Amino acid sequence: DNTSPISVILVSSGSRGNKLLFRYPRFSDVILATILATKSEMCGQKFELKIDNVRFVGHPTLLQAPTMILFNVVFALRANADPSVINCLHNLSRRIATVLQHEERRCQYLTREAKLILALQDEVSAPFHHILPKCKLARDLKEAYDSLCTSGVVRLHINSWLEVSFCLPHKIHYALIPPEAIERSLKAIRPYHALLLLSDEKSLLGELPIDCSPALVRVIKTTSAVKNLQQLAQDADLALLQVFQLAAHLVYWGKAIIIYPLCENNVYMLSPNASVCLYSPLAEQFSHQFPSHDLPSVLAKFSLPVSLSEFRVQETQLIQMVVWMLQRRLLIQLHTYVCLMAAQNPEDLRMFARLLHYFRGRHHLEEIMYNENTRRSQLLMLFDKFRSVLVVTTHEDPVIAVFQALLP
Amino acid sequence: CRIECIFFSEFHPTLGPKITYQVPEDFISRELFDTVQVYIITKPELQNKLITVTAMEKKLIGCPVCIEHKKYSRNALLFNLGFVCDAQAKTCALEPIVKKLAGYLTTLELESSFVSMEESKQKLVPIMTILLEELNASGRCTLPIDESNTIHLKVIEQRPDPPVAQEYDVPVFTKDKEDFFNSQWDLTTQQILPYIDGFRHIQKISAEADVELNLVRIAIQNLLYYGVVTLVSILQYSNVYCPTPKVQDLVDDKSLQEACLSYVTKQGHKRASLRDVFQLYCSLSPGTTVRDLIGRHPQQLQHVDERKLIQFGLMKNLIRRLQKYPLYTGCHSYDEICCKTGMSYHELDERLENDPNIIICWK
Amino acid sequence: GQVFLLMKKDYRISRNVRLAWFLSHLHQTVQATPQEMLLQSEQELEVLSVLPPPDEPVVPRPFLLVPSTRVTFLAWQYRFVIELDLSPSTGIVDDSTGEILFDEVFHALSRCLGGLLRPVPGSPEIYVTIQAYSSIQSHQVLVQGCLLDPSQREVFLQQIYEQLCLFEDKVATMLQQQYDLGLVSMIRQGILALQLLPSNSSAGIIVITDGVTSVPDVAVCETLLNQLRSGTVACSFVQVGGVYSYDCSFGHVPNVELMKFIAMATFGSYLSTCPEPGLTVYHRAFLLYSFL
Amino acid sequence: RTTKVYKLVIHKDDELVVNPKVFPHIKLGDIVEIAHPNDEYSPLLLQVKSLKEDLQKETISVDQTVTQVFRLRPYQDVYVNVVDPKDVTLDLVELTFKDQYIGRGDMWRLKKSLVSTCAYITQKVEFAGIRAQAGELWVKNEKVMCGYISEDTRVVFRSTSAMVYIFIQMSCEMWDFDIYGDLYFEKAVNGFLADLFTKWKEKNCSHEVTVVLFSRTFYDAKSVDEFPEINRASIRQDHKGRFYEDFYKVVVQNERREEWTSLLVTIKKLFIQYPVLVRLEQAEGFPQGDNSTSAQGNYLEAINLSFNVFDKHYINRNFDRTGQMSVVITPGVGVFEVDRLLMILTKQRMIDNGIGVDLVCMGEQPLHAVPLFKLHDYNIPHWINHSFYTSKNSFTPRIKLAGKKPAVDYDAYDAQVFRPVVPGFCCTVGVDWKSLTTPACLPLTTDYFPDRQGLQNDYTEGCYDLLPEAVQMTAQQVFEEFICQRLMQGYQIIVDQYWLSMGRTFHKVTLKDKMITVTRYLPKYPYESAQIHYTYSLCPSHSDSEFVSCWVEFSHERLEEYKWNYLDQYICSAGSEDFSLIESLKFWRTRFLLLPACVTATKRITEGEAHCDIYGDDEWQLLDGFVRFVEGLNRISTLTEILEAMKHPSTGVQLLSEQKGLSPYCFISAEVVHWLVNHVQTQAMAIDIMQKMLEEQLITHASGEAWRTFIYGFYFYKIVTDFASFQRKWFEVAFVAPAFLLPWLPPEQRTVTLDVDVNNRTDRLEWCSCYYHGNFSLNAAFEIKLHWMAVTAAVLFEMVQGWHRKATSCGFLLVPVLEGPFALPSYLYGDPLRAQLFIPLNISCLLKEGSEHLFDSFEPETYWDRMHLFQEAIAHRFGFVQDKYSNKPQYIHVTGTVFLQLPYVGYNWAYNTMLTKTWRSSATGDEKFADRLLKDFTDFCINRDNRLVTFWTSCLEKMH
Repeated sequence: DNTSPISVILVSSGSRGNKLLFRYPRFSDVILATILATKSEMCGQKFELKIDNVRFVGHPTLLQAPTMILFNVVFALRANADPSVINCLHNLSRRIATVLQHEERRCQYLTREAKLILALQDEVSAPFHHILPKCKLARDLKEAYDSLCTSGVVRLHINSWLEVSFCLPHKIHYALIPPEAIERSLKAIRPYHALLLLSDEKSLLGELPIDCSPALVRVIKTTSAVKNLQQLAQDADLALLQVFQLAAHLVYWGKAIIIYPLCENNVYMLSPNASVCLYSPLAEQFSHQFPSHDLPSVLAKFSLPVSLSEFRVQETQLIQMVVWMLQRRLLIQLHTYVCLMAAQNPEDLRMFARLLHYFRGRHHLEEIMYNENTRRSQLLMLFDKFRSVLVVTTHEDPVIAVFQALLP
Repeated sequence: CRIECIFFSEFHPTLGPKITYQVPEDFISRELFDTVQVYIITKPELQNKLITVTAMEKKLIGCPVCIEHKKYSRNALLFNLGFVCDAQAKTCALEPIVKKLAGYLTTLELESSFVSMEESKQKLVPIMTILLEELNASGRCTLPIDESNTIHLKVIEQRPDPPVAQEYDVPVFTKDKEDFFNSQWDLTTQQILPYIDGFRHIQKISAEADVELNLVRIAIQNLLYYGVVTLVSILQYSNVYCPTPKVQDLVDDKSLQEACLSYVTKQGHKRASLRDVFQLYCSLSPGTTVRDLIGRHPQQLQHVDERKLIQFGLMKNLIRRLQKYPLYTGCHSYDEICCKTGMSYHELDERLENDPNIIICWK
Repeated sequence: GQVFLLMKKDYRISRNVRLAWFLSHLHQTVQATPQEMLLQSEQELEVLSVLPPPDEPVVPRPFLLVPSTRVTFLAWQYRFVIELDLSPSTGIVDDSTGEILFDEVFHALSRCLGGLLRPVPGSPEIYVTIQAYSSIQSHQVLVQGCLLDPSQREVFLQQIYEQLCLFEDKVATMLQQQYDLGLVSMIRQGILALQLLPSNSSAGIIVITDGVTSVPDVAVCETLLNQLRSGTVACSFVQVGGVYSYDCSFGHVPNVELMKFIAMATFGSYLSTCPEPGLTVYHRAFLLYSFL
Repeated sequence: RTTKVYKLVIHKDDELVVNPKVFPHIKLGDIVEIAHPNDEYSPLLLQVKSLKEDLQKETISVDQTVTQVFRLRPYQDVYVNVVDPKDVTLDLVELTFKDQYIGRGDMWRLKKSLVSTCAYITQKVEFAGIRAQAGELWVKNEKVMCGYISEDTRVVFRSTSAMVYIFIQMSCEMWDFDIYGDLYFEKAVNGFLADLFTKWKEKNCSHEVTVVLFSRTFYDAKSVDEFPEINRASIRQDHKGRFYEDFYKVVVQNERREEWTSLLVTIKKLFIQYPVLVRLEQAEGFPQGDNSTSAQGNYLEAINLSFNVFDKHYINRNFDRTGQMSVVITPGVGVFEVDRLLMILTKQRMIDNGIGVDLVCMGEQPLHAVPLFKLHDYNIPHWINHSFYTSKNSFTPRIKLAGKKPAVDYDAYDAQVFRPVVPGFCCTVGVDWKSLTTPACLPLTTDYFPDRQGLQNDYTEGCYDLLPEAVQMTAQQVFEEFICQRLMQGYQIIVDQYWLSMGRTFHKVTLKDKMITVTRYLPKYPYESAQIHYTYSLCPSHSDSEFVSCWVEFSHERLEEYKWNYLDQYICSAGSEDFSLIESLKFWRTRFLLLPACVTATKRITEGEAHCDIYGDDEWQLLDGFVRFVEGLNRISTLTEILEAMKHPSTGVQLLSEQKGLSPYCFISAEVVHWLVNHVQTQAMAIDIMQKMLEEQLITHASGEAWRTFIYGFYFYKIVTDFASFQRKWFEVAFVAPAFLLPWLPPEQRTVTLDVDVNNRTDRLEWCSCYYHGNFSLNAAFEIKLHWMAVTAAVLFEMVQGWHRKATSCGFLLVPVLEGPFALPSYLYGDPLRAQLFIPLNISCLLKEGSEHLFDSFEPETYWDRMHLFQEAIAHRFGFVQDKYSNKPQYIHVTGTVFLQLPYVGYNWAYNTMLTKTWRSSATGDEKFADRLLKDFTDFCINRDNRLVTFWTSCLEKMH
């Protein structure tokens, strides 16, 4: 995995010489201490170094009887790592460094839990893979390294009371979706969209801190695949801007996915990047929750585009079969777009002229539905009357199709 | 890839490390050098290793060199000649140049003691004064120094690693060919080049040219690496395509319009309009094959080649592909199954249409 | 354009007095009164100055009042109560600022205090009671006095520094031994401390929150704002922290809308950033008061 | 499996001392393991050659060397386990040579002597002067530390002192950048060559190195004409209408060194000066020329040039090197467009000799078969040891990116869709460093054997008998010598009938009831091999930018034409006078010269003297030394009153006696003259009275042919008291006891058959032939030439070294000397990579106004035989003495380093490359003596500082 850092190093300088303080898991302990421990003039800014084919990212601090002047939390990476990973890891390093500096200023956390390991190194010299459980600090660093390798969400707790929440979008959105695409898609959301989560609501409220925003829990309680955000803002009694902010925050950490709600006539098909392996690891969970049905036998239904509710308590159970496999990215949603490229109807002409800034192929029919209230029959008849100016297209939505692993 | 300055420094026995020469002069200020001094003139363990350091919005590249022999002051000589660039320059192709330059300098010092005495030291300034312009403007420099050593430097850009070419892919030329010396090809590239047309899959090429399949795949991968050929899916009158959102960009980017109208245009016909092309790229359906469209848009297809139309749509991502998924492990396309089996898609049709044990899926 | 009206310390004009004199001298000429007689003005209020539509050079000439004229009201003596929230939702990093929003709140409070007493368009006594509340106890009284002579500020800030330093480690210990309401509750405590300061004149409550707090329900909010406007007290929100970007600590999203909607009521001000250092943002958010 | 633990005893003649009183069951010759019972170190196997009960109980004594090899501590515990000689038998053994010449017959004798023996690693195997060394022992494809050798073990010989030839193709690709940003030349020199030299230094090899740089250049010329007629002799026409010329530049020739890192700078300098040198720029009087591509280069002719120089291994044979190696380094990938018949010819020459060619390509490994030949069709060559040198991200490409040229039936199309060098096994990227550091000799045995009935359809059947039995060699060593003689010709045995195979020829040598039968089978239709006439331009090593046109014939020897029936007769006669050595056989030959030891002048020159003209231009003392040396070679008044006094045992003369085949009271016919002119009036009177004494018929010569007159010198004479045999058994040398300014004028070789088995060290007789100058003089060198077929080269070298020491004691020099130092590549003694140096002797400053050139006073008749004396007068000042070799005048330095020739204005100068470090001494100077002599001689010949006229004027006075 390119995104996975090779190792995590903690080094520090001062009026005792450079001293490597931790390394998890081809360089000497003196070489690294000499090169990675910079001077005060380079403090407070990004630190990037490259040697042969190994890269080092860090952020010194200047740390302001003390015997320590500065430290550095460096992460090692492959030479060909993506620069966004470098920036994310530098941000994580700065987040660690600032809280460590605050702990130093308050209770001298650093140069009290730094000489014990210093002396313990001599005791094990009669050192960084046999002193780990002797003092919590290296344990936190090892946990961060493991989370980066596997989880992608680092929830660290230093001094048992300072929380540090960080996310690595590269290893999270792997329906390997670039973080830039998600960020771009997340600034173009509309009130007629819906929020949906894979996990159960009860299992979603246990991750949050002991002082969340009440709007956070309020959104989770009254979120469903049928309602949209506007019908959620009123019920939770929140402003639409706050609803958008909360939805973006939840989507960013991979705990929420934005889809169009489940109307009866939503038209779907299989995602192009689907994986019907007939022995896939995900097919071992579809049967583990739904025994009587075989996944390659149900996914075959959505070959041609079919309506959401046309027989795709059997119906009341089939809806769950379209939520678990839509929180999974197996299918997509099609949509009808129009672009411009009868005269004896001034009433229709006035409405058509009013809704003329949408016919660029970038606005969907249901956007017109929501913005200018006009029944499906009226809009469809309006489009059908013209047969020489407007072009009808049937394709996916490039804003929400990002989530189902489909870049534009 | 511009080079802001080239600087030469060495371990001065009296004043310690300091800069000795810069081109242009005084580009690297002392209060900047005395910080990267640790990574510039390094401990012996770091010798013969490229060092790239970012500081003060500048990017310093170097390779410290230590030559150990008794004749020198401290039984060793330390020197480094390095480059300066901007903090955001993509200098991944400037490392081999620095390494080879350090090799040249150490060979010169070992042979003619070029760097030891002060007589040949002053010759450095014109050398860098030539190097800067010869590399910035051209990226190539041939500079003679003495009767036995001549510096030859050529910069090569590092293009990305290529994908893998499967047996069923169809290669299509993108550089139009007829622009290279056939005598300068690998003599197996010359074997297969007359067989790449945009309609032949790798197995068919290997069958026609009597070349090993593993070798043909490697050759096509190399052509991908250089960017001379691309890969598209097989073309057949029973394929199904679903339009892509990027189709809209066809109407909102003049260069793409011109390229599409030029390529799709039938040879020997008036250039096709855009009104008959944006309709073809939106009238395709997951229930209409390339055969129904022969009679569905008869007037529209009067200046375009259907094969070229579909191909161009594929390369520019204006069109997606729909296949059939049933040895029927599931992860095999219909075309791959047919190619391994050796029967037609229609032949495979009367082999799963009436034999219900495993069903057909479109993805 | 704009007419500035000064209070009297001895009495307290009611809410309708300002509207009454706005209506009475409607379409009537007014004048900027001399400097030396303003202290001898036996009238309830004082007409400091008036400007036709920056400081549009107003020569001592009469101007006719119009219904569209903006009237601003100042006062001679003011009181304020300063509340902080030190909830465990304010123990994260501020990536843009660089600090942690436990020192940055003190920085904002210090700057607001310093830039509120330095100094007269076309032409002074402040009381402060500070207490800090948390979600884990009720509140700690930090000032029951504080005349605030302007040339004493440094000693005052140094003194209130230790009262927060001792507070900080208590919360740290109480959460160390924990692993191995909200705004509606805070605002109540604002009113209670108000009836311990001398006599008349409008009061203010400045709360410095991170936006994590939120109102429980609508009926309780209505009950809170009814009592808030009952005493004619202006509440202000000094927001701490940076933008609400995606990459923030999980669980932390400010409630900008709630505090803006509360600030618009009770004639309060919402500040986005505490700016670095008459008629300034500091001197207009609190000391100024209008009705139209 | 006894476990009798012991206590070690160190010892310093079999290298193992044991007591049968302690091991009664162990007999002599049995294996004796010695290893610490609790040691993880590998065990040690040895032999109990001898028994001596005096050795201590519970103690076995072994030598220090084997103990240090097997890592056994003193006084430690050991085991005495004895295993049967059928379990530890090795699977493959390797021995290497060093600084020794060993023929294949000697290797065969050494191998068959080593059978059934216990051998460890780095043992010193010695046999009859051959000194090999084990270096890798294999059992079941696993390296072991010791083992046993049986009658089925594989033995391999390699060498660390071969003769190497290195060729670098300087085609256009030399100047192209590779995918890593480096030139191909930089890859070749700074890369491969430095690594090879470093490996040689690490492995302690002492090869002889020859380095050549070669290329090919085309021209833009219509029909010759344009070429200056002087270089037109080296222009060839391709069969496409193109004018091309081959070029060869020699960097170093026949050179031995202790380090080779100093040569890379020279090759770099040649790289810089190359394009002008090969006439690509500044082509004055020439058309415009272009370099060739590697596929269009002259690859297949450098190989044949090497095959030519290697086909003359028997001429000027020396005793220091063994093995041959030819290396071609190319910038291409291994594709060439070669002629169709030259490929067949070079393949035939490959299959004839045993010198395998090595190719080191340096381009990226291609996606097809390698190497490739594009005939003027493709052909894979399976007889070239090729390799690809990979220089010290990922995805290395494998295709050369070409440069930029500057400016209906809808159911059928669907249906018709699913309806050499191909095996390019890209794995040979390894570089066979082992084959480049210690070349392996041709295997002594082979497994192939044709059908028992297919010989009638391909070969005839010749047969001849021999009866060797009819001190004399037994009829069992003769058969072994028969087997050996085939071996040095390049034969291999197939695995007392003995089959032999070489190329298409087969031999069978058998012995039965004391009779040796030989049967030959030769192909019925041997493929013809038309000679290829080749022309090229050559720059000699000493030169700087001068090219010389040369021509050479590529030919394939007729193996069936070898006179195998006369050599057998020569062997069976034990050096009888009936059979001699004929030129058709490639009998080994060498030539030595005995020279006066001018030590003082040579030491002065070596000390730093500037001019070498100080050699100028005691007799009986040197005479005594010469007669003593010749003695060492052989291994030893009036009326009759003078004769009676001579017969006195203490007054007259010495008495050479006590020698087999020598009559008593014999005397040397030279020392008696010395005593006569002493005790008894002139040399002429001495010889006259000696002739009279012979006429008196009381003292004669030991030959018995008294008809011969009295010859003064080293001749044998007896007193008081058949011819060819004496002349074939003893030496006998006679004694033949300014010019360019004067009014007036202004046998020779004898044979002796020598027995080589002195200080007997072998069980068979060895003999050679010696041809020496018939008379001796103190102004001319003494020539001795050895011709030999059946001799152990080590024994001959030992005898020659004894001669060298004896001559050194006698104040002389005995140095090996080249045979044809002034021959052209076409002749027998020529060298395709050697050309003579020219020195111009300007007669212009000597000439005065008036008379045109010189010799005006002298008659014009004496002008073509008088200038020759003038030149020799200058030559004698530089230590050059006459060399009456067995035509044009030749002069050789007293140091034995440099030759000299008078062409018929100037001299021809050449080096003696057969003088190696071992032969060097005080008299012969250092290794940089000839080069410092060239400078002085050339500068004197151009009249630098008017040194030439200072000689003419100073010599003109003696005429007056």
